[PDB]
Amino acid sequence: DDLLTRYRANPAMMKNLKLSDIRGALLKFAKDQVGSRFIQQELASSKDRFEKDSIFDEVVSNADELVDDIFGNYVVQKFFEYGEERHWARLVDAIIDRVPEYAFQMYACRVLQKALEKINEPLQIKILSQIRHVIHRCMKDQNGCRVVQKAIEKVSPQYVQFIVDTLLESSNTIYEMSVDPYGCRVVQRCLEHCSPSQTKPVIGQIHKRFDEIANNQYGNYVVQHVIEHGSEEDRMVIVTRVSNNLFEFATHKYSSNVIEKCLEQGAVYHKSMIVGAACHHQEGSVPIVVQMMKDQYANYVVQKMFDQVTSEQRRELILTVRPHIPVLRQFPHGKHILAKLEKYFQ
RNA sequence: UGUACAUA
Ligand SMILES: [Cl-]
Repeated sequence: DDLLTRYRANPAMMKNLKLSDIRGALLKFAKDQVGSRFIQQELASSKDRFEKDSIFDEVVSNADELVDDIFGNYVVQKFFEYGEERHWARLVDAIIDRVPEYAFQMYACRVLQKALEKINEPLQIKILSQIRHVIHRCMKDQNGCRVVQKAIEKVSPQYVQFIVDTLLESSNTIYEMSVDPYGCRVVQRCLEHCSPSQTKPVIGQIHKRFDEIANNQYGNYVVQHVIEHGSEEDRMVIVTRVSNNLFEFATHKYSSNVIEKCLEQGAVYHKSMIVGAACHHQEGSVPIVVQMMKDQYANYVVQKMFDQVTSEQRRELILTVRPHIPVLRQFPHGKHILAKLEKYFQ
Protein backbone atom coordinates (compact mmCIF):
# COMPACT_ATOMS: atom_id res chain seq x y z
CA ASP A 1 0.00 0.00 0.00
CA ASP A 2 1.14 3.54 -0.72
CA LEU A 3 2.39 5.63 2.18
CA LEU A 4 -0.69 7.90 2.24
CA THR A 5 -3.25 5.12 2.71
CA ARG A 6 -0.94 3.63 5.34
CA TYR A 7 -0.77 7.03 7.02
CA ARG A 8 -4.48 7.88 6.81
CA ALA A 9 -5.24 4.39 8.21
CA ASN A 10 -3.54 4.69 11.64
CA PRO A 11 -2.35 8.32 12.06
CA ALA A 12 -0.82 7.74 15.50
CA MET A 13 1.01 4.57 14.40
CA MET A 14 2.98 7.00 12.19
CA LYS A 15 4.03 9.78 14.56
CA ASN A 16 7.68 9.78 13.38
CA LEU A 17 6.81 10.39 9.74
CA LYS A 18 9.11 13.04 8.27
CA LEU A 19 8.98 15.14 5.14
CA SER A 20 11.95 13.32 3.64
CA ASP A 21 9.90 10.10 3.95
CA ILE A 22 7.40 11.48 1.43
CA ARG A 23 9.64 11.50 -1.67
CA GLY A 24 7.51 10.33 -4.59
CA ALA A 25 4.32 10.47 -2.53
CA LEU A 26 4.31 14.32 -2.48
CA LEU A 27 1.67 14.91 -5.17
CA LYS A 28 -0.82 12.51 -3.62
CA PHE A 29 -0.06 13.85 -0.14
CA ALA A 30 -0.57 17.46 -1.14
CA LYS A 31 -3.91 16.76 -2.90
CA ASP A 32 -5.21 14.93 0.18
CA GLN A 33 -7.04 16.63 3.03
CA VAL A 34 -5.14 14.69 5.70
CA GLY A 35 -1.92 14.58 3.69
CA SER A 36 -1.83 18.31 2.94
CA ARG A 37 -2.44 19.07 6.60
CA PHE A 38 0.54 16.86 7.48
CA ILE A 39 2.89 18.65 5.07
CA GLN A 40 1.65 22.06 6.26
CA GLN A 41 2.26 21.38 9.96
CA GLU A 42 5.62 19.78 9.13
CA LEU A 43 6.67 22.80 7.10
CA ALA A 44 5.65 25.15 9.95
CA SER A 45 6.99 23.20 12.95
CA SER A 46 10.20 21.66 11.55
CA LYS A 47 13.47 23.41 12.35
CA ASP A 48 15.40 21.27 9.85
CA ARG A 49 16.06 23.26 6.68
CA PHE A 50 16.96 20.06 4.78
CA GLU A 51 13.72 18.22 5.56
CA LYS A 52 11.93 21.31 4.27
CA ASP A 53 13.98 21.37 1.07
CA SER A 54 13.43 17.65 0.47
CA ILE A 55 9.87 17.95 -0.83
CA PHE A 56 10.61 21.15 -2.78
CA ASP A 57 11.77 19.47 -5.99
CA GLU A 58 8.44 17.67 -5.99
CA VAL A 59 6.48 20.85 -5.27
CA VAL A 60 8.13 22.56 -8.24
CA SER A 61 7.72 19.49 -10.42
CA ASN A 62 3.98 19.29 -9.70
CA ALA A 63 3.35 23.02 -9.35
CA ASP A 64 0.84 23.23 -12.20
CA GLU A 65 -1.21 20.44 -10.68
CA LEU A 66 -0.96 21.90 -7.16
CA VAL A 67 -1.59 25.66 -7.42
CA ASP A 68 -5.29 25.19 -8.22
CA ASP A 69 -6.00 22.24 -5.97
CA ILE A 70 -8.33 22.70 -3.00
CA PHE A 71 -5.75 21.09 -0.75
CA GLY A 72 -2.48 21.48 -2.65
CA ASN A 73 -2.53 25.27 -2.95
CA TYR A 74 -1.62 25.57 0.75
CA VAL A 75 1.51 23.45 0.22
CA VAL A 76 2.70 25.75 -2.58
CA GLN A 77 1.88 28.80 -0.43
CA LYS A 78 4.14 27.56 2.37
CA PHE A 79 7.16 28.10 0.12
CA PHE A 80 6.28 31.74 -0.55
CA GLU A 81 6.52 32.58 3.15
CA TYR A 82 9.23 34.61 4.83
CA GLY A 83 11.92 32.14 5.86
CA GLU A 84 11.55 30.16 2.65
CA GLU A 85 13.02 33.08 0.74
CA ARG A 86 15.79 30.88 -0.74
CA HIS A 87 13.05 29.25 -2.88
CA TRP A 88 10.97 32.22 -4.05
CA ALA A 89 12.78 32.62 -7.37
CA ARG A 90 12.54 29.05 -8.59
CA LEU A 91 9.00 28.63 -7.32
CA VAL A 92 8.13 31.71 -9.40
CA ASP A 93 9.77 30.19 -12.50
CA ALA A 94 7.64 27.06 -12.04
CA ILE A 95 4.35 29.00 -12.18
CA ILE A 96 5.25 32.01 -14.30
CA ASP A 97 4.04 30.86 -17.69
CA ARG A 98 0.52 30.08 -16.51
CA VAL A 99 0.01 33.19 -14.32
CA PRO A 100 -2.43 34.59 -16.92
CA GLU A 101 -4.59 31.54 -16.26
CA TYR A 102 -3.87 31.13 -12.54
CA ALA A 103 -5.11 34.65 -11.77
CA PHE A 104 -8.73 33.68 -12.59
CA GLN A 105 -8.84 30.48 -10.54
CA MET A 106 -10.21 30.39 -7.04
CA TYR A 107 -7.33 28.39 -5.54
CA ALA A 108 -4.40 29.40 -7.76
CA CYS A 109 -5.24 33.08 -7.25
CA ARG A 110 -4.54 32.66 -3.53
CA VAL A 111 -1.05 31.47 -4.45
CA LEU A 112 -0.47 34.55 -6.58
CA GLN A 113 -1.68 36.79 -3.73
CA LYS A 114 0.57 35.19 -1.11
CA ALA A 115 3.53 35.54 -3.49
CA LEU A 116 2.76 39.23 -4.06
CA GLU A 117 2.53 39.60 -0.25
CA LYS A 118 5.99 38.21 0.38
CA ILE A 119 8.44 38.27 -2.46
CA ASN A 120 10.94 40.95 -3.37
CA GLU A 121 10.08 43.54 -5.96
CA PRO A 122 12.00 41.99 -8.92
CA LEU A 123 9.84 38.86 -8.60
CA GLN A 124 6.67 40.95 -8.07
CA ILE A 125 7.49 42.62 -11.38
CA LYS A 126 8.01 39.28 -13.13
CA ILE A 127 4.53 38.22 -11.96
CA LEU A 128 3.02 41.55 -13.05
CA SER A 129 4.47 41.12 -16.57
CA GLN A 130 2.18 38.16 -17.00
CA ILE A 131 -0.80 39.93 -15.49
CA ARG A 132 -0.26 42.62 -18.18
CA HIS A 133 -1.54 40.22 -20.84
CA VAL A 134 -4.98 39.80 -19.28
CA ILE A 135 -5.18 42.86 -17.08
CA HIS A 136 -8.49 44.32 -18.26
CA ARG A 137 -10.42 41.06 -17.92
CA CYS A 138 -8.59 40.38 -14.66
CA MET A 139 -9.85 43.58 -13.06
CA LYS A 140 -13.50 42.61 -13.59
CA ASP A 141 -12.98 39.08 -12.27
CA GLN A 142 -14.01 37.79 -8.84
CA ASN A 143 -10.60 36.14 -8.53
CA GLY A 144 -8.55 38.31 -10.89
CA CYS A 145 -9.29 41.57 -9.09
CA ARG A 146 -7.92 40.23 -5.81
CA VAL A 147 -4.55 39.70 -7.50
CA VAL A 148 -4.74 43.20 -9.00
CA GLN A 149 -5.68 44.77 -5.66
CA LYS A 150 -2.76 42.93 -4.03
CA ALA A 151 -0.36 44.18 -6.72
CA ILE A 152 -1.50 47.75 -6.09
CA GLU A 153 -1.10 47.38 -2.31
CA LYS A 154 2.37 45.80 -2.38
CA VAL A 155 4.29 46.97 -5.45
CA SER A 156 5.84 50.41 -5.83
CA PRO A 157 3.35 52.77 -7.55
CA GLN A 158 5.53 53.22 -10.63
CA TYR A 159 5.38 49.51 -11.57
CA VAL A 160 1.56 49.45 -11.66
CA GLN A 161 1.34 52.29 -14.20
CA PHE A 162 0.15 49.70 -16.71
CA ILE A 163 -2.90 49.14 -14.51
CA VAL A 164 -3.67 52.87 -14.43
CA ASP A 165 -3.21 53.04 -18.22
CA THR A 166 -5.81 50.24 -18.44
CA LEU A 167 -8.25 52.29 -16.37
CA LEU A 168 -7.49 54.97 -19.01
CA GLU A 169 -7.36 52.75 -22.11
CA SER A 170 -10.56 54.21 -23.58
CA SER A 171 -13.12 56.89 -22.68
CA ASN A 172 -15.63 54.69 -20.91
CA THR A 173 -13.28 52.32 -19.04
CA ILE A 174 -13.22 54.19 -15.74
CA TYR A 175 -17.00 54.26 -15.90
CA GLU A 176 -17.12 50.57 -16.88
CA MET A 177 -14.84 49.61 -13.97
CA SER A 178 -16.41 51.90 -11.36
CA VAL A 179 -19.86 50.34 -11.97
CA ASP A 180 -18.40 46.73 -11.86
CA PRO A 181 -18.59 44.88 -8.52
CA TYR A 182 -14.95 43.85 -8.95
CA GLY A 183 -13.58 46.65 -11.14
CA CYS A 184 -14.56 49.20 -8.51
CA ARG A 185 -12.27 47.61 -5.91
CA VAL A 186 -9.45 48.09 -8.37
CA VAL A 187 -10.24 51.80 -8.80
CA GLN A 188 -10.41 52.23 -5.02
CA ARG A 189 -7.00 50.63 -4.40
CA CYS A 190 -5.57 52.85 -7.12
CA LEU A 191 -6.95 55.92 -5.33
CA GLU A 192 -5.43 54.71 -2.05
CA HIS A 193 -1.95 53.81 -3.25
CA CYS A 194 -1.05 55.54 -6.51
CA SER A 195 0.81 58.81 -6.79
CA PRO A 196 -1.24 61.99 -7.31
CA SER A 197 0.50 62.22 -10.66
CA GLN A 198 -1.20 58.90 -11.47
CA THR A 199 -4.57 59.39 -9.81
CA LYS A 200 -5.37 62.81 -11.26
CA PRO A 201 -6.28 61.63 -14.82
CA VAL A 202 -8.23 58.80 -13.19
CA ILE A 203 -10.18 61.15 -10.95
CA GLY A 204 -10.64 63.41 -13.97
CA GLN A 205 -12.34 60.58 -15.84
CA ILE A 206 -14.56 59.95 -12.80
CA HIS A 207 -15.67 63.63 -12.74
CA LYS A 208 -16.75 63.61 -16.39
CA ARG A 209 -19.56 61.14 -15.58
CA PHE A 210 -19.94 61.99 -11.87
CA ASP A 211 -23.74 61.91 -11.49
CA GLU A 212 -24.01 58.40 -12.98
CA ILE A 213 -21.10 56.97 -10.96
CA ALA A 214 -22.23 58.66 -7.73
CA ASN A 215 -25.67 57.04 -7.77
CA ASN A 216 -24.43 53.60 -8.83
CA GLN A 217 -24.42 50.69 -6.35
CA TYR A 218 -20.67 50.33 -6.86
CA GLY A 219 -19.70 53.76 -8.19
CA ASN A 220 -20.83 55.49 -4.98
CA TYR A 221 -17.97 53.70 -3.21
CA VAL A 222 -15.60 55.03 -5.88
CA VAL A 223 -16.72 58.62 -5.39
CA GLN A 224 -16.41 58.23 -1.64
CA HIS A 225 -12.80 57.17 -2.20
CA VAL A 226 -12.24 60.26 -4.39
CA ILE A 227 -13.56 62.39 -1.54
CA GLU A 228 -11.24 60.77 0.97
CA HIS A 229 -8.17 60.47 -1.31
CA GLY A 230 -8.35 63.12 -4.04
CA SER A 231 -7.25 66.72 -3.92
CA GLU A 232 -8.77 69.79 -2.34
CA GLU A 233 -10.05 70.87 -5.76
CA ASP A 234 -11.69 67.45 -6.14
CA ARG A 235 -13.50 67.82 -2.82
CA MET A 236 -14.43 71.37 -3.89
CA VAL A 237 -15.80 70.32 -7.27
CA ILE A 238 -17.75 67.51 -5.62
CA VAL A 239 -19.25 69.48 -2.71
CA THR A 240 -20.16 72.23 -5.20
CA ARG A 241 -21.98 69.85 -7.50
CA VAL A 242 -23.57 68.12 -4.52
CA SER A 243 -24.82 71.40 -3.02
CA ASN A 244 -26.35 72.68 -6.27
CA ASN A 245 -28.29 69.41 -6.54
CA LEU A 246 -28.70 68.58 -2.89
CA PHE A 247 -32.23 67.20 -2.90
CA GLU A 248 -31.72 64.89 -5.87
CA PHE A 249 -28.49 63.48 -4.42
CA ALA A 250 -29.82 62.96 -0.90
CA THR A 251 -33.10 61.26 -1.82
CA HIS A 252 -31.44 58.46 -3.84
CA LYS A 253 -30.21 55.23 -2.32
CA TYR A 254 -26.58 55.28 -3.37
CA SER A 255 -25.70 58.96 -3.88
CA SER A 256 -26.99 59.77 -0.38
CA ASN A 257 -23.95 58.02 1.07
CA VAL A 258 -21.76 60.37 -0.99
CA ILE A 259 -23.17 63.43 0.80
CA GLU A 260 -22.58 61.68 4.11
CA LYS A 261 -18.99 61.20 3.01
CA CYS A 262 -18.61 64.91 2.16
CA LEU A 263 -19.92 65.80 5.63
CA GLU A 264 -17.43 63.42 7.31
CA GLN A 265 -14.34 64.45 5.28
CA GLY A 266 -15.13 68.06 4.42
CA ALA A 267 -13.44 71.13 5.79
CA VAL A 268 -15.70 73.62 7.53
CA TYR A 269 -16.22 75.69 4.40
CA HIS A 270 -17.51 72.66 2.47
CA LYS A 271 -19.91 71.82 5.29
CA SER A 272 -21.13 75.42 5.14
CA MET A 273 -21.94 75.03 1.43
CA ILE A 274 -24.09 71.98 2.23
CA VAL A 275 -25.84 73.52 5.24
CA GLY A 276 -26.56 76.66 3.19
CA ALA A 277 -28.06 74.70 0.32
CA ALA A 278 -30.21 72.78 2.80
CA CYS A 279 -31.54 75.90 4.60
CA HIS A 280 -32.28 77.93 1.45
CA HIS A 281 -35.63 79.77 1.21
CA GLN A 282 -37.10 78.66 -2.14
CA GLU A 283 -40.13 80.92 -1.73
CA GLY A 284 -43.02 78.59 -2.54
CA SER A 285 -41.79 75.46 -0.79
CA VAL A 286 -40.54 74.12 2.53
CA PRO A 287 -36.75 74.39 2.94
CA ILE A 288 -34.74 71.50 1.49
CA VAL A 289 -33.63 70.26 4.92
CA VAL A 290 -37.27 69.83 5.97
CA GLN A 291 -38.17 67.89 2.81
CA MET A 292 -35.07 65.76 3.44
CA MET A 293 -36.31 64.55 6.81
CA LYS A 294 -39.47 63.17 5.15
CA ASP A 295 -37.41 60.90 2.90
CA GLN A 296 -36.29 57.29 3.35
CA TYR A 297 -32.64 58.00 2.46
CA ALA A 298 -32.26 61.77 2.89
CA ASN A 299 -33.24 61.65 6.57
CA TYR A 300 -29.93 59.95 7.33
CA VAL A 301 -28.15 62.80 5.50
CA VAL A 302 -29.81 65.38 7.75
CA GLN A 303 -28.82 63.43 10.82
CA LYS A 304 -25.23 63.34 9.53
CA MET A 305 -25.38 67.11 9.03
CA PHE A 306 -26.47 67.68 12.63
CA ASP A 307 -23.69 65.49 13.98
CA GLN A 308 -20.79 66.69 11.78
CA VAL A 309 -21.21 70.50 11.66
CA THR A 310 -20.25 73.24 14.14
CA SER A 311 -22.70 74.52 16.76
CA GLU A 312 -22.75 77.75 14.77
CA GLN A 313 -23.73 75.85 11.61
CA ARG A 314 -26.24 73.82 13.66
CA ARG A 315 -27.96 77.08 14.75
CA GLU A 316 -29.22 77.73 11.25
CA LEU A 317 -30.44 74.14 10.88
CA ILE A 318 -32.29 74.38 14.20
CA LEU A 319 -33.92 77.70 13.36
CA THR A 320 -34.96 76.46 9.92
CA VAL A 321 -36.36 73.14 11.10
CA ARG A 322 -38.02 74.02 14.42
CA PRO A 323 -41.33 75.50 13.10
CA HIS A 324 -42.00 72.29 11.17
CA ILE A 325 -41.33 69.85 14.04
CA PRO A 326 -44.98 68.90 14.78
CA VAL A 327 -45.84 68.15 11.13
CA LEU A 328 -42.81 65.86 10.85
CA ARG A 329 -44.10 63.85 13.82
CA GLN A 330 -46.84 62.28 11.65
CA PHE A 331 -45.11 60.64 8.67
CA PRO A 332 -43.74 57.10 9.16
CA HIS A 333 -40.52 57.00 11.23
CA GLY A 334 -40.98 60.77 11.47
CA LYS A 335 -41.11 60.29 15.23
CA HIS A 336 -37.93 58.20 15.39
CA ILE A 337 -36.14 60.63 13.06
CA LEU A 338 -36.44 63.62 15.41
CA ALA A 339 -35.96 61.29 18.36
CA LYS A 340 -32.27 61.11 17.45
CA LEU A 341 -32.35 64.91 17.07
CA GLU A 342 -34.03 65.84 20.39
CA LYS A 343 -30.53 66.48 21.79
CA TYR A 344 -30.37 69.66 19.65
CA PHE A 345 -33.89 70.93 20.30
CA GLN A 346 -33.61 70.52 24.09
C1' U B 1 -36.13 53.52 8.21
C1' G B 2 -30.78 53.04 3.79
C1' U B 3 -25.38 50.14 -0.02
C1' A B 4 -20.47 46.11 -2.38
C1' C B 5 -15.46 40.98 -2.95
C1' A B 6 -12.43 34.17 -3.69
C1' U B 7 -10.29 28.38 -0.14
C1' A B 8 -10.37 22.76 4.11
CL1 LIG C 1 -14.12 61.26 -22.20
